[PDB]
Amino acid sequence: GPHSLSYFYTAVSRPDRGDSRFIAVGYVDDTQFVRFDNYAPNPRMEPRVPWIQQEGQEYWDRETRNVKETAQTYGVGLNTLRGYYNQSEAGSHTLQSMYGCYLGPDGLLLHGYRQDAYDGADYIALNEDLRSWTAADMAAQITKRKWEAADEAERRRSYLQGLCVESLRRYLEMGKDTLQRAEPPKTHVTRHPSSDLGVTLRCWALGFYPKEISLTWQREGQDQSQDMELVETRPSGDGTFQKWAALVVPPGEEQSYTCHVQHEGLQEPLTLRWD
Amino acid sequence: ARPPKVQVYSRHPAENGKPNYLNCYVSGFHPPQIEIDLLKNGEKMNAEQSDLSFSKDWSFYLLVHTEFTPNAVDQYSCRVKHVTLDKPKIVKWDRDH
Amino acid sequence: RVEDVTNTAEYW
Repeated sequence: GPHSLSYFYTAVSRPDRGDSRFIAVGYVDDTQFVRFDNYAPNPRMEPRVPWIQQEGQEYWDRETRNVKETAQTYGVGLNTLRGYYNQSEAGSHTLQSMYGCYLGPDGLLLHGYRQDAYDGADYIALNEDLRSWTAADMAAQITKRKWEAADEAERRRSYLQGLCVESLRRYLEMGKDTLQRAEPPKTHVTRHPSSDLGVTLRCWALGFYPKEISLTWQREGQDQSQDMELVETRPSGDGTFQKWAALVVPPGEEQSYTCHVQHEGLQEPLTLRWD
Repeated sequence: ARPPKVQVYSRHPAENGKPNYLNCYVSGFHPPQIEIDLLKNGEKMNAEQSDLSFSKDWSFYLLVHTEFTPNAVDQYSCRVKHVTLDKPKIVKWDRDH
Repeated sequence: RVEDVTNTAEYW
C-alpha cells in the first residue's frame, strides 16, 4: 500500500496544579521515528530511530518549537472541552489527536486525515475532502462552527498537501533500507497435545512489517475455523511484529486443518499445515 | 473504563540458555494511567517502556521490553495495574502460549 | 519539517 506519515498527540489534564501532560509520537507507516514529552526537564523533540538522526539541529529546534506551541494549545483545549461538557476541575480528562498523510503515485497527497477524541471517544474528524468536518456530538458542533468560520480545514489542507507529503518523501528517502521494504512473516505451525482427545495447533507469523496481516484457519468447510484463539498483533521489539492463531482439533485429524496467512510482504496468500 | 489486554512473549522462539528479548505488550486500555512491570521470579526487571501511543479506536498501547535468557526453571511474568482492575493482573510468560 | 502547526485552535 501507499506509505504514510502520521502524528499522535495525547494530552492529559491534571487535577493537581492546572497544567497538562502532552506526549507526541511520529510514525512513518508503522515505524516510530520521533517523540516528545513535556514531563521532561526542558522538553525537546527526540529521535527514536537511527535514520531520523540525519536531520540537523535546526530541524530539532523547529520541531521542538512547534510541538511546544501545540502542547500549549492542547492544554487550553482541555479546559475548553471541560467547559463544553460541564465538568469540574476535580477529574483528569484526555484529549487525543491523530493526523497524517499518505503518499500518492504522482508524488502528491493520496489522502489525509485529522481526528480528535475527548476521553477516548470520537469528537471531531476532518472529512475525506479535507474541506469539511464531521462532529461526533453536540459539543463538537460548537468546535465545528468555530472551525468553519475561521477555515481550519484550509490549514489542515495546506499542511497535508505540502509539508506533510514533502517531509514523508524526504523520510522515505532517508530510511530507505528499513522503511521501504516490507518483510514477510516467517511462519510455522506448532502442536501441543493437551486437552482430552484434543490437540492445539498454533500458526505463528513472526518478524513481519508492516503490522497489518491476516491469519485464519480452515478445515473441510468454507468458513474460517472459529475455533480461533487469535491474539492482537504485537511488536517484536525490533521494528517487526508477530501474531498467532490457535485452535483445538481432535487427535486424529491434524492434516484436515490449514493455516492461511496474508501479508503485503507476500505476493500470494501463504498456506501451511502441521507437517 | 476500558480494560487492558496483556501479552507476555519472547521476540524469538524460546531456547534454553540463549539470549532473547522479553516483551510485555499492553493494549486497548483507557485512561492512559497504567503500571507495567516485567518480573523475573517476582522481582522487578529493569526494562524500557515505549512512548505512549494509541490505536484507531483511541485505546492506548505500551510495550515493556528487556533482554533475558530463558531456562527451564526461571519463571517470567508481567504485572499490570490500571484503574479498571480491582487487583493487579499478572500474566505469566509461556514459551508456547 | 514534519509537524503540523496546531495553534489552530482555541477553537476546541
